[PDB]
Amino acid sequence: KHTVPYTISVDGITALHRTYFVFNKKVLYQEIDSKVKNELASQRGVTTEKINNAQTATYTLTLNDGNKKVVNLKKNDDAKNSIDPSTIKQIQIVVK
Amino acid sequence: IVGGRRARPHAWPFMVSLQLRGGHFCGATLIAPNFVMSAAHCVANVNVRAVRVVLGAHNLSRREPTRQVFAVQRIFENGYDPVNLLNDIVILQLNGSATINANVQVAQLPAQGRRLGNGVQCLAMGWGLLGRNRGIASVLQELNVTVVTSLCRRSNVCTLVRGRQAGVCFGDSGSPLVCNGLIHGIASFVRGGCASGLYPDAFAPVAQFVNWIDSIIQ
Ligand SMILES: *[C@@H]1O[C@H](CO[C@H]2O[C@@H](C)[C@@H](O)[C@@H](O)[C@@H]2O)[C@@H](O[C@@H]2O[C@H](CO)[C@@H](O[C@@H]3O[C@H](CO)[C@@H](O)[C@H](O)[C@@H]3O)[C@H](O)[C@H]2NC(C)=O)[C@H](O)[C@H]1NC(C)=O
Ligand SMILES: *[C@@H]1O[C@H](CO[C@H]2O[C@@H](C)[C@@H](O)[C@@H](O)[C@@H]2O)[C@@H](O[C@@H]2O[C@H](CO)[C@@H](O[C@@H]3O[C@H](CO)[C@@H](O)[C@H](O)[C@@H]3O)[C@H](O)[C@H]2NC(C)=O)[C@H](O)[C@H]1NC(C)=O
Repeated sequence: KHTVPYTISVDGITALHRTYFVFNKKVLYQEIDSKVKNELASQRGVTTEKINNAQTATYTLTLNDGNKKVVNLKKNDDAKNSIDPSTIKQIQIVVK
Repeated sequence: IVGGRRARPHAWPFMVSLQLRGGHFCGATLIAPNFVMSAAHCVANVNVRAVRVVLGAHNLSRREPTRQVFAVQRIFENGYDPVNLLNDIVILQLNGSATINANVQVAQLPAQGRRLGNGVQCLAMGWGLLGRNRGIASVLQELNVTVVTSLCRRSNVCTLVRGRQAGVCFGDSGSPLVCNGLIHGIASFVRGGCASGLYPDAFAPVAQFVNWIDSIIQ
């Protein structure tokens, strides 16, 4: 049961509530994408069309080792890849 | 709150912590014994039955007998738009009435339509992050800020700390902005990250909603 804080910025605007993803036991990036896209829609009314028409739409994993992985919400070549969720420190979701 | 100071214990007895799974996620303001006021985005699509409304708190890391805890009975909203965070205000009816005492008191609100000008001195507060990429505060923080209109929508109250990087941060949403003893704002969003020193912080403008608030809380 690992908790990971995340933030959402859309058109530069970032709501200030403290939000976590709750997941050791690896998961597919697809599982993270589903939750990220659903919360983009649930929290800021971001649609598939908004994502497709933005200049950029990504989420960045900051890992506990200090490395940062950028995942494209338009194209996720790593969708079927796996990642240890316990290695993630925070996630910055950004659409603009 | 980034760049602020610890508040005196129970200095602001209307200050509320909203918690999920024993963790603070948003602030709120006690506005009647059985009603709190927060940001709509705080509760827009969450497990409402699990939300704990914590009154009379100061240090979230200690056991505190001063606390009164309630559940959310009903959600009242007024034209909330999550796309642009417009009308980012909710009134939450509690499942009971608080006992008013030294540590739990209701806030005073402005008159409908009252607008604050550039330069008015206010106080922000909350249990949000103490820095960027930080963790929740233990102790309630406060911060001297100034009302500004540059880079601010007419549908918001915006504030800035001039001359240094300080401001509200994650976990501060829903918390009151106090201006001359009255609650003029509910913390809503930032631009350019927390404490940018560039964009002002944005608050839901309480004075635009007072007639509606009054119709609910009597
Ligand atoms: C308004 O709501 C609060 C919040 O409690 C919520 O918790 C869930 C699980 C639900 O059962 C319901 O109680 C509320 O939605 C109520 O405060 C709680 O009240 C109950 C019973 O009065 C307390 O249960 C007791 O807990 C101890 C162990 O901690 C047991 O040993 C006791 O036997 C007993 O079961 C509980 O402690 C309270 N929780 C908190 C955080 O204080 C409140 O009673 C309710 N008020 C009204 C007027 O309805
Ligand atoms: C940082 O903020 C605090 C408090 O701000 C809140 O309280 C009021 C005063 C106002 O700013 C409001 O928008 C917020 O609600 C400031 O603390 C206050 O400072 C004044 C003196 O500077 C205190 O004295 C009181 O005011 C009159 C003159 O204004 C004096 O003659 C009296 O002595 C009277 O006591 C006042 O008590 C303080 N208020 C509180 C709640 O402590 C603080 O000054 C400010 N810091 C800076 C640098 O501006």
